[PDB]
Amino acid sequence: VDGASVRFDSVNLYATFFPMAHNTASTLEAMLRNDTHDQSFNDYLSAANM
Amino acid sequence: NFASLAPRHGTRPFMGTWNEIGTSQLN
Amino acid sequence: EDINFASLAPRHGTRPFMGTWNEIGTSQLN
Amino acid sequence: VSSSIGLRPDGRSSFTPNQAYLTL
Repeated sequence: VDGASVRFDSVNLYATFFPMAHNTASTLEAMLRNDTHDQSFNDYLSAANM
Repeated sequence: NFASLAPRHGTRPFMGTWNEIGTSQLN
Repeated sequence: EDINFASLAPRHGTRPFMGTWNEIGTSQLN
Repeated sequence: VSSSIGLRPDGRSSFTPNQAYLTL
């Protein structure tokens, strides 16, 4: 009602990679591409809010 | 094979500790 | 396997109700 | 009429190993 609001001017995405030898990054990528093992996470709260 | 990636604490690599786990819920 | 896949064709009864040849694209103001 | 070929090669998905080529 009284105060003003924020005003975005520019947004950028930053991302830092671990500098890893291409010899072993290909191997790690080869493993993670396998069907047997894939990342799996669960919400910490893990609840259905009503 | 992959022991060459681990820091060496002497003549042996610093490996072990099968704690590749995750269990995080409010419970 | 080398099975052959036909098309589903929403059914009016047992028959698949394919339809007629209506691939016509002639407008031609004339 | 039959104009197709369901050749199995035995993107992908983890829950099933079944894929299928189609020849036209």
